[PDB]
Formats: sequence, structure tokens, C-alpha cells
Amino acid sequence: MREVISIHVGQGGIQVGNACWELFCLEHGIQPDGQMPDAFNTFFSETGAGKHVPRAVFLDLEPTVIDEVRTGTYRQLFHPEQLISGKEDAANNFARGHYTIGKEIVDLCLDRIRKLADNCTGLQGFLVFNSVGGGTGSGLGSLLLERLSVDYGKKSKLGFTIYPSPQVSTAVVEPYNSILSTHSLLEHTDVAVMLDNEAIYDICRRNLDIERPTYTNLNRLIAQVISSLTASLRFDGALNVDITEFQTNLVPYPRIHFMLSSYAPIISAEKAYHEQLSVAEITNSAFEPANMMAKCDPRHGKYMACSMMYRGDVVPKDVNASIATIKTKRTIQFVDWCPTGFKVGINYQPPTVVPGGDLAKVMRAVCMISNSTAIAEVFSRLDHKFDLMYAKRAFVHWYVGEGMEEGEFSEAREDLAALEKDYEEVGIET
Amino acid sequence: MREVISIHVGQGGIQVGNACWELFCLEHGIQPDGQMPDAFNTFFSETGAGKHVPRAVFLDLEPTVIDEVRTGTYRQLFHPEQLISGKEDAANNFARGHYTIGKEIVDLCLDRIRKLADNCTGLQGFLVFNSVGGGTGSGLGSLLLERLSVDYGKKSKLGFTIYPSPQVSTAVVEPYNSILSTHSLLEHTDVAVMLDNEAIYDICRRNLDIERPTYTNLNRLIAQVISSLTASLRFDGALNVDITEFQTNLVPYPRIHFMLSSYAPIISAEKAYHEQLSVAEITNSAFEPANMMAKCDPRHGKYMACSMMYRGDVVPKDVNASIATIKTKRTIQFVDWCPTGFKVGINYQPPTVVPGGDLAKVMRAVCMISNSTAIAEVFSRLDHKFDLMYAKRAFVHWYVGEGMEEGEFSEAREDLAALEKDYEEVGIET
Amino acid sequence: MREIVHIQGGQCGNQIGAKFWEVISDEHGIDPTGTYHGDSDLQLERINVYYNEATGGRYVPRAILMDLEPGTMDSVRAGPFGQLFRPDNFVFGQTGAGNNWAKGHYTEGAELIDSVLDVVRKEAEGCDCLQGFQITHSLGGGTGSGMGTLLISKVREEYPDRIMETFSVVPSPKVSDTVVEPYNATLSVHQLVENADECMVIDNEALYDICFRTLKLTTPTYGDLNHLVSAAMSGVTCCLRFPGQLNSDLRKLAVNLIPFPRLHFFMIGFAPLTSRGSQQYRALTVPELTQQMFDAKNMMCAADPRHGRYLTASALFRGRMSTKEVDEQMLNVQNKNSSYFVEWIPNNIKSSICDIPPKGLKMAVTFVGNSTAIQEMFKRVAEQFTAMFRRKAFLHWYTGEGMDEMEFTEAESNMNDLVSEYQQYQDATA
Amino acid sequence: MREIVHIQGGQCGNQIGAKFWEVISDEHGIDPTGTYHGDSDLQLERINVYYNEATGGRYVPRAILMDLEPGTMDSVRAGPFGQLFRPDNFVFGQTGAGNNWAKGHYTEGAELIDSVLDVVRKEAEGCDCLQGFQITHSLGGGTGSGMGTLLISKVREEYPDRIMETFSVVPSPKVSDTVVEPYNATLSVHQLVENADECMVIDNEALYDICFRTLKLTTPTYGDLNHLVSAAMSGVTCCLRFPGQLNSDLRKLAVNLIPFPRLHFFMIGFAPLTSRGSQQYRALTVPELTQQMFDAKNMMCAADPRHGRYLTASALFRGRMSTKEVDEQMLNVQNKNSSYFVEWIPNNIKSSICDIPPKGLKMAVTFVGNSTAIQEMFKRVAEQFTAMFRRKAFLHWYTGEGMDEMEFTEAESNMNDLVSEYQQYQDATA
Ligand SMILES: Nc1nc2c(ncn2[C@@H]2O[C@H](COP(=O)(O)OP(=O)(O)OP(=O)(O)O)[C@@H](O)[C@H]2O)c(=O)[nH]1
Ligand SMILES: Nc1nc2c(ncn2[C@@H]2O[C@H](COP(=O)(O)OP(=O)(O)OP(=O)(O)O)[C@@H](O)[C@H]2O)c(=O)[nH]1
Ligand SMILES: Nc1nc2c(ncn2[C@@H]2O[C@H](COP(=O)(O)OP(=O)(O)O)[C@@H](O)[C@H]2O)c(=O)[nH]1
Ligand SMILES: Nc1nc2c(ncn2[C@@H]2O[C@H](COP(=O)(O)OP(=O)(O)O)[C@@H](O)[C@H]2O)c(=O)[nH]1
Ligand SMILES: [Mg+2]
Ligand SMILES: [Mg+2]
Repeated sequence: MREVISIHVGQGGIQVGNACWELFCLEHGIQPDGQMPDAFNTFFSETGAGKHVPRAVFLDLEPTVIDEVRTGTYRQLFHPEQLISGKEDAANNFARGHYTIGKEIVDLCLDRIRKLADNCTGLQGFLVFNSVGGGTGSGLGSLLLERLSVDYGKKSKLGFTIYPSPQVSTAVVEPYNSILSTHSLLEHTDVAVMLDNEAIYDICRRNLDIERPTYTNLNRLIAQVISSLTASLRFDGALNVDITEFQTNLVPYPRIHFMLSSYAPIISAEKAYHEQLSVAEITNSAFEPANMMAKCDPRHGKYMACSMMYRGDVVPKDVNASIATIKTKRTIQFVDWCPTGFKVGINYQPPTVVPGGDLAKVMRAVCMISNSTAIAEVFSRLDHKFDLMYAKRAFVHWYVGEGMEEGEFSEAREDLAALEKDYEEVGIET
Repeated sequence: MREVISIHVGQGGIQVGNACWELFCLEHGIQPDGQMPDAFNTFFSETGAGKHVPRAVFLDLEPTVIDEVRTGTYRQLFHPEQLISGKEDAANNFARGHYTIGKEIVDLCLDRIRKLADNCTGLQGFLVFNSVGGGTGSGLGSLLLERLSVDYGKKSKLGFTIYPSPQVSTAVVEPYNSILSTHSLLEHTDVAVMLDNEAIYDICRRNLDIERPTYTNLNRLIAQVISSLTASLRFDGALNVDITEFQTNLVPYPRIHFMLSSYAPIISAEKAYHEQLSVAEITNSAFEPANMMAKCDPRHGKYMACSMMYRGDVVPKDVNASIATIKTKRTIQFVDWCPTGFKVGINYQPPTVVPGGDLAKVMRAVCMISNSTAIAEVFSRLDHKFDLMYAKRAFVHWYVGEGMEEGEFSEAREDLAALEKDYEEVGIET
Repeated sequence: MREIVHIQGGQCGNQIGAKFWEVISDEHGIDPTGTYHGDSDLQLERINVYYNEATGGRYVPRAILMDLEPGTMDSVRAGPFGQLFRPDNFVFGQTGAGNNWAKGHYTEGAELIDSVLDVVRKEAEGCDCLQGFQITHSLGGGTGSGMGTLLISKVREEYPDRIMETFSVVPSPKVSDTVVEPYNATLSVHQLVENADECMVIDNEALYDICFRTLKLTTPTYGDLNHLVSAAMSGVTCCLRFPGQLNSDLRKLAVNLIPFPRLHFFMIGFAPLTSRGSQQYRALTVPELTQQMFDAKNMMCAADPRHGRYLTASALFRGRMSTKEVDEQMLNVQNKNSSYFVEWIPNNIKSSICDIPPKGLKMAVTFVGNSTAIQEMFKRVAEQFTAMFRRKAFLHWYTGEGMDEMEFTEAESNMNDLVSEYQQYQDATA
Repeated sequence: MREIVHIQGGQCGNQIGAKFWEVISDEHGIDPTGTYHGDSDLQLERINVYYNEATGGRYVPRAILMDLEPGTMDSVRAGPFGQLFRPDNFVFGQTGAGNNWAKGHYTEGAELIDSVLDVVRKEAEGCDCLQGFQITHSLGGGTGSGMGTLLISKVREEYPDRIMETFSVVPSPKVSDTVVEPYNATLSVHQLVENADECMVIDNEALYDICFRTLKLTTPTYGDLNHLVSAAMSGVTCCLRFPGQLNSDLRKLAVNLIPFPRLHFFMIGFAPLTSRGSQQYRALTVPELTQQMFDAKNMMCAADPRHGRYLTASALFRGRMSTKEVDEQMLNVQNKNSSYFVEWIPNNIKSSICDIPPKGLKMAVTFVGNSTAIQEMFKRVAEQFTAMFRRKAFLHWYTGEGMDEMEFTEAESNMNDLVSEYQQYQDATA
């Protein structure tokens, strides 16, 4: 009687949704056709006899990815008319997907959301995935969040956004729409998790020893993180954690809800079994700055609160004996007004392996969600990138001619300045 | 609950590590695949179900030997990612492996050492193997010892170095890096054992009757010596000896810890059984100057302390009756300030035979570790060889151009002069 | 006659009860199907204390299980002895509290509590002669610490003359699993002092310390902590269910251990506790029981009892033993430790004897002592609370559901006043 | 009544106890499972001297086993009669001393000794009437000679009126197994004279001499030396466990054999001892026992008793025999050897008779004589100590753990003073 609905918008969102939906189907024993040859209820729904239907909706204005989905092996799984598709792409223009073509599509998505919500009885909250540096992704994510915040109100929404890397970039105009989308979801999303690609590339290179990774390898790691986060809702555990038990433990103030994640262990089968993978060493590896899932240095800032999930055969006393060691270290310092900052969850189900993938099978794993003061650097560098081109009003004509006003750029800049001032104000000791 | 970690660096180190790791696996009944078809815990670790993983790490900058290891019959035994390998060899240049390419590799080795140490609970100490007359071996051994001496502190480290022969040599520049490495490990290693190749060649020729030996025959004898030294930690015995019980019995002063070893009996199956191999005759053979494992004459100097291990069905009274005979002889004289100089250990497990090897199966054996004043001759001859080429500054440009300073050669010479003066000062009677 | 009903709330309380009822059923010989299969006549004489009678001859506990989420009760039903609980007594909501005290005490807990109060009233009105209620809950969670404490006030308002027990687990700063623990701990302690007739604090840190040091078992789990807590819980009411030399119900302990109505926070301990390998070495004698009973490490709380002076103490011996030995040993434990006993109340140790020992043990002791050393726990809880509250961290979650900061200030002031007036009697002299 | 507890430390002491307890159990008919299967009534009357009683009717020795390494106690448990020892009494460290007295007495032995002192206090406080303690340890090892002697002082400080026994094996210069024997022998003798009420020296060299000459067995082993020491140990307390014509507890021997409080170093011997082939030739008579009892080669020490004069002597006859013959033979052995008995104390031989002989023998004698000939052992020990100390050999190992040379100088001076004042009475005349 506990449910959650995941929203996938944009090319990156759909490509990570595919990645998480192989993993969930594999973890619950459901074949790609949707047929089994009481834990499924969190992500799926029973049709009365036979197949299961995911509680997910796919959105995009550009039809190529959806058409690829509707012809692959998973054509029989998803309901045919929840893969909403458009005709014309926003083409990396934020104003397009927020004012011009997204408005005519958003009504169908909201109707689908209502039709899925009326089925659930114990709706925990929503999940949303969107790559920020694109037109349709950021614009439609903003519009959907704004509609949901007023249609439902206090229901919790979680956002797994992928911000651009510090120096590596695929587009040339992504700072503009990244800043605008951050403006939009700052006052509209309860949790936002950092996911830039460069850090995960470094993780793959160093640990998985892959020298030529593709997007699928990144999306599989993200899917594993999602599964670790939501395992506690569908498996028995000695110390459970619910989604609603987050803003009471990781969010000191309503404005501050951007945090960065990490995962451990990450290791290949060729050298995994030569070492014992004790809980102490994995919880040490999870706190290593080089294993952050976002390219930010935690040594440059304080910690505010750490929520970290275990799964497997871990014993609570071993967890406490490792939290003490971390509190001992002099290179990790917490904020003054937080004496204890750890929330611990323990689950019994070990992580599942996907055949043909990178990760091996292990009995212990740890996933941490940590809120730290050091996150302000990404905001500062994105702001610096934005200012350089906004000084000469470059690329603005592509946005003014799509219905957006001239002054809309300035107030996003002011909100980022306010956020940066707030992060500095919080981190000073009393 | 007693453990030891062995470090293998360089080509000679890896080739003697292979030799000792066939012997240990054979002695504990473990198949080459790592599967058995409570004494193993000293060298191995249990993975929970099935295979055992050695507590050893292999280091080299030149990939050929490691690649040979990773394709032989023992490919399944070692953990895939503890065989650290480089790309570029140091090429017999000490400055390369201490200042240029070894620094970028040493961090991974230290991480592996930490990951292995956190598993052990009763860590007795470290073992290290390295051929001294090479660039990567000597340089990386020096750097690893220097890092370990400060990371761990009082933990005991044992070094089985192979110094060059008096006249037989493979390189032309090995005195330089031999002297520098002796400088480095003089103040950093608790025990150093002499292992030059010429003496072992003579041993093989005289006893084993092999006229064309290769390196494997030498390494098997070294492996047997290591097994005899560490047998007391993993087998029941009437008179046990631990590793930590050495600096209290063989090391009169902190500077003096270079000693030379011997082994007995060494005999082939074709003529072994024709003679009774009593304890008296084997303990007489062990003290013969021609059976020293290093090409040094003990008749040229005093003894300081003798630690000698037995294994098999030997009875303590027969050992005492043979120590008395040795004290009787006029050709062996001890130092004045040492009335008793013998430490005796007795173990019950007879030495194990390796199939296809040289040594036969016997019920009694003796291994002696003796500290004597005569060792100064090797230092004097190495110093004389060094001075000849350092007078004209030959081959120095290959070292100055790799980051090393000009004055670094002189202070090693001064430390050797200090050591030689100390050995003379200790050996005079009061 | 003089029976009590069981009420538990939250996940921690449900897990405690899931072992408490197993222990009680094993003590009375009740199979997991509710059928008596005991050996002794005394096993059935006073079974009305905890069990009701239904048609078909089976027995059903008079327990009431409440939580704001259905998962924990859906899991406890599948465990052993899970079928005994009447399905009608299961009451749950569909939303949960998310470790937020305000949600579990003002908005969600207020509407649901009517249904559970209905069944509570049904259970109490029916029973022959009420003795009282016993409550198990955790102070580290939102729904538990809110709904349980509000239910305490509601029950006290309707049954002012009955006795009320609470077994409360307070969040220790060593093993912290939730970041918002100080807030709902401080808020709960405010209400708990005003209504509970007896309170018994239990700490996970002390349980881990006991399991690691006295039992010396390698891997503690929640099952062992629950078993220890269950044995301690059963030991208190043993003489109320079995004959003995000096019967002493809960009200008699209430009279003799509470000097002033606001000083009713005890810490407990159970003896004997021995490792598996040393259970044959030890001999069970009254001196051996009493020396372990007053041992500082044996207390179920991290509070150090030699940092203060006992106001009073109690012991509930089990098994057949001579009373003269018990009295003389109690006198001896009070003459040799006169410095740790307050001097203006002489003879401040109460003793009781029950002739029925626990199943498998010949002698057992339950210790309940009211000491001034408990101030340290409230001191550290208030220290963390005031460290976190001064910055108004995580305050918006609580203030968004009708609560204000004034109730935080009053709670802090009342808790500090309790801390001060509890130690006021420590320095008091005659 | 008047029972004693057993405490042993080190490897040598553990091996001595492993045979002492076997001998005691065989004497009292206790099976290795702790079940009595004896034949005579007297076998159970005074079993409380060494054995405790537990539920189920089995018996458990009141022995305490301590060592700084776990190997020896992990090995003694698998031997015969190894299950009798209570697992709780096993206390051990994880590091060991390495034959270094400083480590086993200042740094490592100081922290561990609290746990063993706890169980020692538990054992002594409980027992009916304490007689005293008996200690078995070796002076040739570090951990033994350090921790045992510090424990002697700690026990003496808490029980000043009880009696204390120590069976000490001193390192002989003939059969030397450790090079650092003189240092920890000299340091231990300093502390041993100040606290031990009785001391009994035993030498491995004398045991080998006895085994080779009197028993004439070909291959002595540690099992035979342990058996002889165990028989000698059992002979002392025989009359305290069995009836006899003249009972004489340990305190009575203490009164009659120690003239001055600092002269309490005895050497012992056991009779009869005959070879297997000559056990039928000999006839057991009191003259035959007394002629072998005073034989110089029969002493358990290499010290030659006709190189000095006896201050006093004692004999503990076993079996049923006439007292008139015993007294006349004692007079005859004192009239024919008047030159070797000091003249200013007449009638300096004590005799006792016990009617219960050893199992398998009809008569037996235990001899304990205080003689001035013991000076030779301290003379040679001090000679080796001063030969090694003048060069400060191996001194850094001791001085690196907080010890200094001043404690060496004081120990040497006190030992020499003991040597001098022990022989002072040899030349004394009336
Ligand atoms: N991690 C991850 N990021 C992706 C992936 N695909 C695209 N991105 C990121 O998405 C950003 C651009 O947005 P896209 O998702 O590609 O396109 P869009 O969101 O659909 O917006 P449009 O361009 O209007 O179609 C790029 O900067 C990429 O970094 C992916 O498969 N994995
Ligand atoms: N006993 C023994 N000595 C060896 C063996 N292999 C090489 N050596 C000695 O090692 C010396 C040179 O060092 P190597 O180990 O061969 O090479 P390295 O230590 O890896 O140093 P690099 O030349 O930089 O690779 C030679 O003088 C040999 O005497 C061996 O298998 N057994
Ligand atoms: N003894 C014991 N304690 C537990 C168990 N499960 C959780 N806890 C403790 O309960 C605390 C969390 O309480 P919580 O589950 O949030 O209570 P709730 O909010 O009422 O559901 C943790 O700090 C744990 O130490 C258990 O099975 N046994
Ligand atoms: N009688 C006897 N003596 C032993 C035995 N084992 C060792 N020893 C003696 O003990 C001495 C070494 O003591 P050691 O083992 O180092 O004592 P530790 O340091 O306390 O462990 C040697 O000189 C041996 O003569 C044994 O089984 N029986
Ligand atoms: Mg697109
Ligand atoms: Mg090489």
C-alpha cells in the first residue's frame, strides 16, 4: 500500500529511465514481456491476470527516442499511451519548452498523472529525471513541477538533475537554461541531487578500469543509486527509512536542499573477490572526495547532515564502530550547530547484478546522500559562465523571440546571488 | 589470529615470490586454483566460501613478469588488482625508481597495503623481497620502507635482500645503487639477511651436484629458508619462536642488524638415504663455512649471536649435546661479552618437498640465522668498487639528470665508513 | 487478578514486543498456535495476567499494536509467534510521520488515536482487576515519541489511580541513526515526566557494549538487544505471576523506589550474563549474582553509576535460595560502598524472592536502581538540542504543522529544571 | 578447607601445568570429562583443595591461565584433560612480548593484568579458607618472567598474610635457548626475593642429567621433564589432601625451613627413580629411599650440594611405614655427614609421613632442602649478566620502553648482596 511515480522527460531522462527499468524488472523477477514466469507494488500495478505495468511516464518532444523504446524488447511492457511524444523539438531553447510547444503537451501529461494517481492508495511521492542542459528537459520539467506543486500541494517530489561539468560541455548555451531551470526548481522541488557527468567518468576510469565509457555505463550506476535509495520501501530491514523521513533529517532550511551523492563499492569481478569488502573499508571509500558522484570537493566546505544507506548482511554495531572512526578523522569536519549528523539505514537485500554489465555481485554496499556547504562552487562557476555572455547579450535573441521577457534573465541571477549568500551565512560558526 | 604480509618488488623479488608461493600452497594443501579439495591463517585469508587469497602484493614497473604471472597456472590465485604494474622500467637507474616514476606508483601500493592490513587483527610484521642491484627494486624498496616506517611505526619489517657477488656480476653499475639502497635501509629496516648468488651456486654445485643451475633452483632454496623461518607461527612446537622475539636476541645494537644464513641438510634422493642424517651431523654441516648462504668467511670474524631453527622429530637433549660440541671446537670463537649466544627453536613439522624439485624428503632439518663480525668484508669490497668509478665521476650524469643531487653519493659513503668503524669498534674485547 | 495490558507503538516498540511476547510464551509453554503444552501446574494458575481466553481453548495476548505506517506490523505477523496477536488490535495509518514529532502528535496522530483508544478502552473496561499499563516506545522516532506520549496523557486522564509503566529508548550521541533525534527527544521528555508513573531508560550503546564485553559474541544484532531487553522486562513482573517468599507487585516497587513524584527515571540491568565458552566455568551463587548486579558495565545505560549516589535500589531475585544470605549480601554491598549511597535515607535497598527461576537458569536477578547519575544523559541531550536550536535548523518542518518555538523554549526550560532539581538532592546533606 | 588456587603464566608454565593437572586428576580418579570414577572413599574427602564443584556433578580446576600470546593456550586445550579448564579463565593478549622483560612488565603486561587480576580476585574471595597460591613460571622468557613477577607483587599487596609458592625455572648456561636470558633472569630475581614466601628452582640441565643417568632412557622429551616436575609438585601437598601420622601443611614447612626471611630458595628432588629394566631388581625400603634422596645427582638442580652445608632439610614420606625406622635413618644420615650440616642449629631435618602412596608405587619421598650451595647459580647468572652488560649489548630494546640502566645497576647490586649474605652464614661458627 505504498507507491511512487517516476517522471522521465528529455533524452537524458528517458535514457536513464530505461537504465533503471531494466534493473527494477530484473530485481523483481519480471520478464521483459511483463509476465512473471508482494514487493512489486511500490513500482508496479497488477492488472488482474498476468502482466505488470510500470508506474512511469515518458515525455519528449522529439520522437526518435520514444520510437526506439516502442520497438525494442520492452515494447510490451509500457502502456502504449503513456509514452507521450511531440513532433517538434525545443532545440536546446528553454523558452520554447516553457512557453511555445510545451504548453500544448503538458495537459496530456497531467491527465496521465491523474489517471496513474487515482490508482495508488498510499502515494509516497514523485520522482523526476531530467538533464538540465537541454531545452525540452529543463523547460518541461519546470512546467510539470510548477503544475504539480499546485495540483497536489504537500506531496513530496524528488529531482535527479544532471548539471553540466565544470569544463566539459556538449552544448554552448547550456548555462542559460541551467540557471533558469535552477531558478524554477529552487522554490518548487523538495530534494535535488547532483549528477554531473565528469565525476562519474572519473569513477568509471579509476575503479571500473574502462577507458572508453558510453552513456549506458553512467546510467547503470545512476540506476543502482536509485535502487539503493528506494530499497527500504520494498524489502524487510532492521532500520527502515521512508521518503517522507528526509526533509526532517537532511534539509536544515527550506532553501537548502541541494546535496551530492556517492556509492561504494564500485569494483569489477576480475579483482573483487581478492579483498574482503568489510563494512569499514566500504564506508571509508564512500567518504573519499574522489568518489563523489558530482565533481565537487567536500574538503572545501563543512558537512551539514549525512544520510547513508546500507544493504546486505551488515550488522548495526559494525556501522557504529565505523561512524566513530569517521568522526575521529581530522580531515572531515561538521558544522558547529550539528553535534550528530548521521542518519543510518540498514537493509537485508543485497544489490542485484545486471548481466553483461560492469559491476560484480557483492554482499555489502553503501549509498550516502550528504548535504554539504561546499556545493556553492558549482553555482559560482555556472554564474561566472553566465555573466560572460550575458554582458554582451549574446544568444538572447533566440529567447526573446520565443515569448520570454527581457527581465527574466536578471531575476534568476538575483536568486543565485541570494542562494550563494545564504550558503555563506549558514556555514559560519556561532 | 597471527598474520604477516610479504612484499615483492622487482624482477628478482617477483621470481622468488613465485618460488615461495608454490611452496606455501603445497605445504598447506591448497591447490593452484586456490581451492581446498587452522594454520593457513598466517599467510592466507578466508573468503567465506571456497578459495583462499594470499596476503601478498607484487610490484614492478616493467610489465613482462607480471603478465607472465597473470597467465600461468596461478592466474586464479592472486587477487587481480594487487599485481600492481607500471609501464616504463627504471632501467637499473636508482634515481628513476626513487624520484621519477616510482612516486606515481607508490600511492597505489600504499592503498593496497592499507586494504590488506585492515583485514588482519594480529599483524606480526612485514616481509619484503628485493634484488638490490637493480633500479626499480632498490628504489621502490627504499621508498616503500620509508613510507611504512612512518605510516605504521613500530611494526617489524624483514628484508631478504640479494647483494651482488664479490666478483660475479650481471650489471656494471650495480655498486652505486647497492650502496644507496644500503644507505636507505640501514636506518629503516629491522632485519636484513644476506643472499648473494655465488655462494648458493657453490652450494648447488657441491651438494645438489647440479652443474648447470638456473634461477629457479636458487629461489627454491630461498623459499625453503623462508618456510623454515616462519614454520613456528603456524605449527605446534616444543620450543616456539616469534618474529618479535628477534631484536631482543640477535641485534646487540640498533645499527647492527645484517646477518647471514645457512641451511642443512642439502642432499639429493640418489644418496640421501644411505646415511642416517643425525642431528649432530646436520648441526655440524650448518656451521661449516662452505655452507654459508652468503659468500663470506666466518673464520675471519667473531660471532655475536646465533639463532638456529630445527624442525622434525628432533629432541632437545640431542640439541644441547650438539651445542656443547660446537662450543668445544677451537675454530669457532664467540665475542668476549657474550657468554651464551645460542637461541634454539624446535618444531615438529618436517620440511615439505616440491615435486620435480632438487631436495629430497627428510625427517630432520636445521636453519640458522647467525650474526657475525665478519660481514664487514662485503661492505669493504663494495666500497672499494664504488670508489674506483666515483673518483672519475663515471655514470653520474645518468643519476644527476633524474633529479638526484650531487652530494647524495658522498653521504652514503660516509654512512658506510661509519658502519665499518662501528663493526670494528664492537669486535674488540674489553 | 491484578493483570496488565500491553500497548506498543512505533517500529522499535513493535520489535521489542515481538521478542517480549515470544519470551513470555516460552516461559508459560504456549505454542505459536496458542495451545498450552507446558509441564508444571504453576504454568497455568496466573496466566490471566497477560493472556486472554477464547473459545477452543487457545490463548490470545491482550496487546495493542499501533503505528503510523503498515510495514512493521505486516512484517511482525510473518515472524514466529506472530499469529497470537488478534487481527482486530492492529491499527495503522496510510501516511506515516517521517520522524517528525509534530506530524505524529498534532496533525496525523490526533485523528488516528481515536480508533486505538477505542480498543484500549475495550480491553481495560473488561478485565477483572486492573493493575496498570506498560508502554514500550522509542524517543528517537517521530511517530512513536509523539503518538505514544499523547496516548500516555489520554490514558492518565481517564485512569488517574492506576499505575503506568514506560520502557523508553533514548537516542545516545554515540550511535546516532537520525539527525533530528534531539528535537523529538527533548519534546518527548517534557511530556513524559508529567504523566508516567515509572520510566525505564534503555540505550542501544550500552546494549552493544554489554554484548561485546560480557557475552563476547562477535556479531551483535537487534535480536540480541531485543532478547536482553525482553529478559529484563519479564524479570520485573515474575513474582506477580509466580509464588514466592516475598511477593512484590509493581505498586510496591513504586512506593519504595520513588521518593518524590518527579524522580521516577530508573536504569536497569540483568544478571547473570556469561559467554558460551565460560558458562561451564562459573558457579551460580548469591555472591556471584550480587557482584555482577552492581557492576557498572552491567547497567543497560551508558550512564556511569559511580559518578553519582544511589537514592534507592531494588533487586528481584529468582529461584529457590535462602533469605539470610540475600539480606547479609545486601547489607555487605551497602557497607563496602557507603560513599555511593545517599546518607539521609538509611536502608535504601529493597529485595524480593521468587521461587520460580527462568527456564534454563537456576538463579536470576533483575536490578532497578534510582540513581543521581542519570543527569548526564539529559545534560548531553540538552547540549545537542541547544547546539542545533540556536540556528533554527530543521525548525521549519515542525513549525509548518501548527507548532511554534515557544513550546520548544518551555520544553528546554522544564528539562533543564528537571536536570537541576534531580541533582539538588545529590548535594543535600543531613 | 585450607585450599589453594593455581596460577600459571608463560609457555613453560602452561606446559608444566598441563601435566601437573593430569597427574592430579589421575591421582583423584577424575576422567578427562570431569566425572569421578575412583575406587577409594578417601579420593573424594578433600577434593575441595584443588577442584571446584559445578552443577551436573562435574569438577573444574580453580586454575588461571595467562599468556601474552594465544598459541600455547589454544594448543593446551586440544591436549588430554584440556577440557577441564574453565574457558572463562583463559586471558591472553594479541601482541606478545618477544622475550623482552620490559614489554612484559611495563608496557604490555601492565594494561592486560587488570583482567586476570579480576578473575584471581573472584577465585580467592569465594573459597572457604584460603591457604595460599602456587605459581609456575620460567625466568628464561620475557612475558612470563615479567607478568608473573609483577602479579606476585600485586597479589602480595592485597593478601599480606597468606602464603605464596613459586616454582621457577632459571636459565642454565649449559643448555641455552635464548641469548637475552641473563637480563630477564637478573631482573626477575630482584623482584622475586622481595615478595615470594617460598621459591623452588628447577633447571632443564639437571632434568636431562637425571633422565640420562638414573632412568637411562634413550630420548628424553619435554613430557618426561614435565612429568618429573609434576610428581615433585604433587608430593609437597600430598599430606594436605590425605590423612597421615604427622600432617604438615605448607605453612609448617615455611616455619621450619626458612631461618631468615630472605633465605627461601630451595632445591628439590624426588625418589624413587628407577629404569624400566631394573624396576624388578630393586626392593623398596626406607634405607633405599633415603640413600637415593640425599644423592647429589638426584637434585633437580645442577648445583652440587656437597659444595656447601645444609641450613635445614625436609622430607615428606609417602605410604604406610614405621616411624621409628624413619627417625633412626634421618639420624644416621645426619651423623655420617656432619661435615655438610651447619653446626649452630642442631636437629635440622624435618620429617613427615602420609599413609596414601602414589598410584602405582608403594613408597615415595619428596625432598626439600635449604642449602648454601645454591650460591653458584646466582654467581654464574651474574657473571654472564656483567659480561654482557658492560658493553651495553641488547640494552636499547629494554631502554626503548621506559626502562633505564639504573634499574639494572640496582638489580645487579641487590643480587650480589643476596649472594654475599647467603654465604655469610656458611662460614658462621658458634
Ligand atoms: N548522464 C547523462 N547525461 C546525458 C545523457 N544524454 C544527454 N545528457 C546530457 O543532457 C544535456 C543536453 O540535454 P539532452 O538530454 O541531451 O536533450 P534534451 O534534454 O532532450 O533537450 P533538447 O536538446 O531540447 O532535446 C547534455 O549536456 C548532456 O550532458 C545521458 O545519456 N546520460
Ligand atoms: N637470486 C636471484 N637474483 C636475481 C634473480 N633475478 C635477478 N637477480 C639479481 O637482480 C639483479 C638486478 O636486479 P633485477 O631484479 O634483475 O632487476 P630489477 O630489480 O627489477 O631492476 P630493473 O633493472 O630496473 O628492472 C641482478 O644483479 C641479479 O643478480 C633471480 O631470479 N634470483
Ligand atoms: N533494540 C532495537 N532497537 C531498534 C530496532 N530497530 C530500530 N531501533 C532503534 O530505533 C531508532 C529509530 O526509531 P524509529 O524506527 O524511527 O521509530 P519510529 O519513528 O516510531 O518508527 C534507532 O536509533 C534504533 O537504534 C530493533 O529492532 N531493536
Ligand atoms: N620443562 C619444560 N620446559 C620448557 C618447555 N618449553 C619450553 N621450556 C623452557 O622454557 C624456556 C623458554 O621460555 P619461554 O617459552 O620463552 O617462556 P615465555 O616467554 O613466557 O613464553 C626454554 O629455555 C626451555 O628450556 C616444556 O614443555 N617443558
Ligand atoms: Mg532531444
Ligand atoms: Mg626489471
